[PDB]
Amino acid sequence: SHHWGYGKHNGPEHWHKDFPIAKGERQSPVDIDTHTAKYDPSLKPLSVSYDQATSLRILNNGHAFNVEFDDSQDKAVLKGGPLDGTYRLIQFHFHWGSLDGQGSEHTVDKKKYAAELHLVHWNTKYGDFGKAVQQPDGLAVLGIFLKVGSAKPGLQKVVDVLDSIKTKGKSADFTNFDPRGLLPESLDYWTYPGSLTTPPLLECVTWIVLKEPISVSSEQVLKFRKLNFNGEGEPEELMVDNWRPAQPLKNRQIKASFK
Ligand SMILES: CC(=O)/C(=C/c1cccs1)C(=O)Nc1ccc(S(N)(=O)=O)cc1
Ligand SMILES: [Cl-]
Ligand SMILES: [Zn+2]
Repeated sequence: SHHWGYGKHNGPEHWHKDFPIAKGERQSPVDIDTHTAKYDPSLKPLSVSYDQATSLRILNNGHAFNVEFDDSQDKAVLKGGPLDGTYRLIQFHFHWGSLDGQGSEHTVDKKKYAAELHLVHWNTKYGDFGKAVQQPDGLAVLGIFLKVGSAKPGLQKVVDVLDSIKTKGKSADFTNFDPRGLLPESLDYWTYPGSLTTPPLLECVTWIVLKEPISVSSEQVLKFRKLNFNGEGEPEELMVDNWRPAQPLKNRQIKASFK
């Protein structure tokens, strides 16, 4: 079994030894250079259809926390933009920092945000998530930057349950959560082909990164930083800086949905 994490001893600089694809041709995240991303008129409109989303549970997995959805039917889907066909929402999670000047995985002209939200979707033509991650177009991850300012009211139900999943392996019931409350006003985005940003680092993701960040309060992100990487009863290791740094772009072009 693997023992990867975000520390000096097991952090992103080490991952390549158990996961050689870490040094691959389409790794994530990347720096988005706004002055070399080109507007693409071929991109179709982005369609976020979360009206029927059914959240079930929230889990501390020792790396982040996942809010899990019922993906047994097309209840919450992402379509359009660069995507062919229908991608089903399975979970969302965040990456965040020890301080407000770091935490995001993607950067914008080398700017790091306080955190980044990932809404993870799988291509329904592959029938299940485990099959989809074996395909170069298997997943679509919608990435949203968080900056510290005004509170995000639609985030507070997540903040308030974190006390109940402090340590690795803890879960709580988390029904009737509406992920539409986490979106910014604008769906303007950048898109590029990439990877999972954690082991197993599979090159199966179409990244869609929204240009407009959402604002959350200092108090909201301080509550993320009280989570633990460790299990119950173990020495406390605060769950902070669970982000992978920007990886080489190599032979890829980032496309913008907007002028
Ligand atoms: C157990 C579990 O949670 C997962 C299992 C998998 C099993 C096989 C491939 S993944 C999973 O979904 N991993 C994941 C999802 C999104 C991102 S990211 N930061 O690129 O959005 C990173 C990791
Ligand atoms: Cl900004
Ligand atoms: Zn992620």
